[PDB]
Amino acid sequence: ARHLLTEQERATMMYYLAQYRGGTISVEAMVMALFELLNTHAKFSLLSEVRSIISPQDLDRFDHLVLR
Amino acid sequence: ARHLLTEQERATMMYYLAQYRGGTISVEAMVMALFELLNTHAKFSLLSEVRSIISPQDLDRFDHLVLR
Repeated sequence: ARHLLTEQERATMMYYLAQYRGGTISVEAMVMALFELLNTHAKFSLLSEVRSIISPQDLDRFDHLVLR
Repeated sequence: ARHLLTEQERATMMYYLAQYRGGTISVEAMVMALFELLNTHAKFSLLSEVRSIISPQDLDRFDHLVLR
């Protein structure tokens, strides 16, 4: 599950690192793409893991804050 | 090394989750603190791991973009 999530994001990181090392994208473009990727990982871990210990009356507030 | 980094951040996450579940902090305050924590983890992984495959002429540009 999480390892399959990790593998998909590492394959995406590698796609951007390869474009960078191949000289098709700039270092700035590459760093911004990695940050976008890591931000999606952060939001997804909060929704799939941290959410489990949130009190039921706060579940709606938590989901909107995490996604927005 | 990385496991000692992981343990320190998990102890910080637990501090905020405990304050939340104890009712001392709001769900919003807790989510914003977790996001700050995860953002520092993202920036630190880019500087300690991704940096290793950056071309030497881009190392200065990479460090400033990651930190700023």
